[PDB]
Amino acid sequence: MFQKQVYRQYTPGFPGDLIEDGPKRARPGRIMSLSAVNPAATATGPNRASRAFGYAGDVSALGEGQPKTIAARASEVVIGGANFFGVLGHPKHYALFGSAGDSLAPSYDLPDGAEGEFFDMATGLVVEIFNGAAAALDLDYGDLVAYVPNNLATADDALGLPAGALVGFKTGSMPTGLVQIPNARIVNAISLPAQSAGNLVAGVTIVQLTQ
Amino acid sequence: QGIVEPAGTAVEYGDHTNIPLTSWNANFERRTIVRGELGMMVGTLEEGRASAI
Repeated sequence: MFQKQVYRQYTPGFPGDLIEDGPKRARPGRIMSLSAVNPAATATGPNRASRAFGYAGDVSALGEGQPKTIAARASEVVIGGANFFGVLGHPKHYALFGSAGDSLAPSYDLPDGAEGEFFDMATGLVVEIFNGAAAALDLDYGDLVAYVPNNLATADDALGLPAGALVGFKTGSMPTGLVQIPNARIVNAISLPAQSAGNLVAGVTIVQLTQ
Repeated sequence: QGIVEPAGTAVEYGDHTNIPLTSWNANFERRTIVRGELGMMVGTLEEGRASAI
């Protein structure tokens, strides 16, 4: 079903999946609706997997009266935050829930108020990458990555980049409005074609070393 | 005397999530012993005189 082409090899992996085994770190969290942010979000998007997420607050109070029970230690996240919290991954954890039209429809986003696993360290992680300069770019083995915030000004966002997309860049040619992820490398080769607003090429998924 | 004081809290489950841990902290309490004394002394003439009553 749906297979109209035959290729010579299998894809190495899918976005949001671990491609190598080694040291790793992850934490759970609860997704907050993007509309809840007070200064409003200049950049918007869905809660797509393999996108960066930011810390929003603590939701461990679990009570309504004068005394409250601190039952668990939980964290609450938003699609784009100045403070980096992790990258959503491990798609096998969640449920499809179908879509608005009909069930059994391919969906790759999580609803608001749902749980998730976010990665701070990973030897090998397959994520989708983006081009932030609207021009042809070849990354090569050793590079740096960055993610779009919600508070990114429209003047610095001429391209319609999503809320929490990941952008690769060279050592000294970082875009003006992005937030860098320390000690992050591409550790793989990839090439991207020319880019323009409204015709944003989604790039190609690529291996990436978080820490 | 001693105390135990356990500690620990839980988080939501995840396949690749880190593992929370529990611990404890013991303390000790002390009290001090206090001693007292008291004496008496009787003389020969006063003992005989007091026997008159």
